Amino acid sequence: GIREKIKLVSSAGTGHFYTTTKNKRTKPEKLELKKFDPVVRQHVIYKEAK
Amino acid sequence: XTXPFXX
Amino acid sequence: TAEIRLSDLAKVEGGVVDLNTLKAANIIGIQIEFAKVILAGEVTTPVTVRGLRVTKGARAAIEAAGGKIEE
Amino acid sequence: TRNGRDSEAKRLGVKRFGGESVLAGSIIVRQRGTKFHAGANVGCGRDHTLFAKADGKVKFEVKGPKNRKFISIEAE
Amino acid sequence: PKIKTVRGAAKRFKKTGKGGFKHKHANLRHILTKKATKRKRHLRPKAMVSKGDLGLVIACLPYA
RNA sequence: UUUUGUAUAAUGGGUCAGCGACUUAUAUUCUGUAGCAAGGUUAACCGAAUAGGGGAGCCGAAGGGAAACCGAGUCUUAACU
RNA sequence: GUUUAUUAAAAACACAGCACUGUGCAAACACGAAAGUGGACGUAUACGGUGUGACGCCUGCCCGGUGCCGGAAGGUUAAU
RNA sequence: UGAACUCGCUGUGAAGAUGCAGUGUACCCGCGGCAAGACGGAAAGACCCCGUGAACCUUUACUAUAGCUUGACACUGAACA
RNA sequence: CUUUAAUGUUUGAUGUUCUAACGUUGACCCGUAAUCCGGGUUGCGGACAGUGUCUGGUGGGUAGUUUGACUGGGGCGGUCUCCUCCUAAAGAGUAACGGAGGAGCACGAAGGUUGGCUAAUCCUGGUCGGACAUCAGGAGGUUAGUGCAAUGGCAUAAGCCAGCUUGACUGCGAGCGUGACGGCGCGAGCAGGUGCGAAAGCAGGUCAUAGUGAUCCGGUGGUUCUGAAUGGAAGGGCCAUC
Ligand SMILES: CCN(CC)CCS(=O)(=O)[C@@H]1CCN2C(=O)c3coc(n3)CC(=O)C[C@H](O)/C=C(C)/C=C/CNC(=O)/C=C/[C@@H](C)[C@@H](C(C)C)OC(=O)[C@@H]12
Ligand SMILES: [Mg+2]
Ligand SMILES: [Mg+2]
Ligand SMILES: [Mg+2]
Ligand SMILES: [Mg+2]
Ligand SMILES: [Mg+2]
Ligand SMILES: [Mg+2]
Ligand SMILES: [Mg+2]
Ligand SMILES: [Mg+2]
Ligand SMILES: [Mg+2]
Ligand SMILES: [Mg+2]
Ligand SMILES: [Mg+2]
Ligand SMILES: [Mg+2]
Ligand SMILES: [Mg+2]
Ligand SMILES: [Mg+2]
Ligand SMILES: [Mg+2]
Ligand SMILES: [Mg+2]
Ligand SMILES: [Mg+2]
Ligand SMILES: [Mg+2]
Ligand SMILES: [Mg+2]
Ligand SMILES: [Mg+2]
Ligand SMILES: [Mg+2]
Ligand SMILES: [Mg+2]
Ligand SMILES: [Mg+2]
Ligand SMILES: [Mg+2]
Ligand SMILES: [Mg+2]
Repeated sequence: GIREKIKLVSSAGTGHFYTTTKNKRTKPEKLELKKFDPVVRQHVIYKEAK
Repeated sequence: XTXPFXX
Repeated sequence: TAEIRLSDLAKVEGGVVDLNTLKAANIIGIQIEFAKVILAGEVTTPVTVRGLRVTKGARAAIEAAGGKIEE
Repeated sequence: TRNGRDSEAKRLGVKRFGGESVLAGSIIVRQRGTKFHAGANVGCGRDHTLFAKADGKVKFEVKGPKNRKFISIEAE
Repeated sequence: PKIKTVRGAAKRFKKTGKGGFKHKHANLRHILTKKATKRKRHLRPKAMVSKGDLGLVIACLPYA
């Protein structure tokens, strides 16, 4: 079904992560977003995008 | 069991 | 692990509440290694509690009854 | 091409009629479009559910040059 | 002979203060990514067994 | 008897007599009843043997939490209006 | 010739004949956890299995599939 | 073989009536005969469907397995290229 | 390195013999007036064969089972979850092998917000240029558009474009809808922390309604909550996820 599951991991120490999908087959660039990290309790940067 | 009663 | 009532403790005979004593007075269980005293029931005679975790309540209750709580 | 299908009914409709006294947050209508629009003290959720925002009595109105149905919540 | 406990029930239901049963929600085990954060959040806390199910639960736990 | 429905041309019985189908054990809950009551009761055993002894135990007077643990509170959450 | 003893005697089974194929004998094969025994006191002009069914005139084309037979270099591949 | 004081017709009716309604007919009881009816007797329908029934039988259904076959180790040693 | 070639090391390996384990369903001797068996002698084989344990393959020979349900009998065909409309009798709901269709995805922008914008169709004119391409005007007034089926919505746009962006936030949640249940949906508001806006304010994904799979078992990360003498550890729990 093409679209593929990926995790966004917290740029902070905290091993926290969010979880989503993407069309690797067209948007191969890793995915970087600002998301709230509830361990540091601060909007930090999230990375990786499988 | 063999058609007519009782052949 | 067991819990003890203020209502007990005035019934160990030998105003000193500790594991083997409660046990003797048949209120906890021969194999209990740990016991707490809860704020349940009233406490009347003063009494001494040795080696037993004690809730805030129970402490007030016991201390008001002129008793001591020596961990 | 072979029929036979249909989908579970969605229990859409009016949940509280005019005059009904509701507590805040209470759904007044499950609708699909906005047959009714949120008026005073009435909210509009995603599916276009209209809900109450204050405790009061469900009022139905027709307001405006478009003549649109509105649901509001007056204090009792 | 003692009634025997449906041992799988005893791994899923716990009897509480007023005599009811708490139990874990269903749907937080996997296939998580698509489920709304809201949805999952209200599934975390435990819940009471329904009126219509106490018959069944209780049948499975004589010694609860 | 079974059926939506049987005088039914649907089932069973030739007739009489005797016999023939919801029990028993242990658990468990509930009702009723008796006892004692924040207590209630003892098992095996002992025995002066339906007595008496035996409180080992079990249930109940505390819950909340997965748990550590805290406790008339506890969990949830950094915290809860 | 045989057969459904008791609803089928037949065109069914057997049959001499034919063809394949297995078998070097402690045979193949078969009854047996085994010992032992049939095959056979036989030995490839023998013994087993399979099909076809006197005889006459004959029995063509196909080996992709499925079975079987042969192969050894690669590939894949068990316990160890 | 439930019990019978056991007729026809047309209707009706769990829908093919000696027994229901209407009506017709018929004095009581045998014997010899016939088989149109008593959905006549016999046998809890073999067809058909159903039961998360049974059994055999088949196969490139599943799962196992005797047998057959492969190697490793053991019984299993020695001396030479 | 493109690919070969000359000793090794041992190690098996294919190999050569030996005999002494082992086979002999050759001959002989004795127990024996015995085609068994045992011992002995010899001949022939020989570490092979064969057997035990482990192991791949084969294995209807045997065995145990499976081989769905709905259905105007059954079978064939078709159907089995979900979404939309009608049947549905102006609240909800409502059957048929009734009538018609669609889903099992997509999007990091096609999400958020601030600002801005407004179709379809027809006529007239206009290079290539045509019934229809792009341009201008008038009519028109949403008949357009909305990732997609239908329905209901949509101009204050939910339609269209740009900038800045990650609220497609984490913890919760008064109070409701809908379910036999499992569960599913709506939700203001609160706390932390965000983006857009001068501000009021908006944002907990997408106009809404399909786009889905319980539980067990297991994987990954986090987290000392647990830790069977003690300290650790395994394993378990808890949270995220597959
Ligand atoms: C050509 C004439 N035939 C056709 C097959 C008439 C019937 S038959 O004799 O051949 C045979 C027995 C009854 N059958 C019916 O079909 C049947 C149909 O309706 C009825 N029976 C109604 C009745 O007659 C019920 C009666 O009370 C009961 C009976 C007579 C059943 C007896 C049992 N016989 C069988 O089961 C035989 C079954 C096989 C032979 C089937 C074949 C189709 C396979 O035949 C019948 O059932 C046959
Ligand atoms: Mg005791
Ligand atoms: Mg989990
Ligand atoms: Mg009937
Ligand atoms: Mg009647
Ligand atoms: Mg009758
Ligand atoms: Mg009659
Ligand atoms: Mg009878
Ligand atoms: Mg015969
Ligand atoms: Mg004959
Ligand atoms: Mg031959
Ligand atoms: Mg023939
Ligand atoms: Mg009649
Ligand atoms: Mg008549
Ligand atoms: Mg007569
Ligand atoms: Mg029958
Ligand atoms: Mg039968
Ligand atoms: Mg079989
Ligand atoms: Mg069926
Ligand atoms: Mg309606
Ligand atoms: Mg209606
Ligand atoms: Mg859009
Ligand atoms: Mg705007
Ligand atoms: Mg033109
Ligand atoms: Mg240990
Ligand atoms: Mg230890």
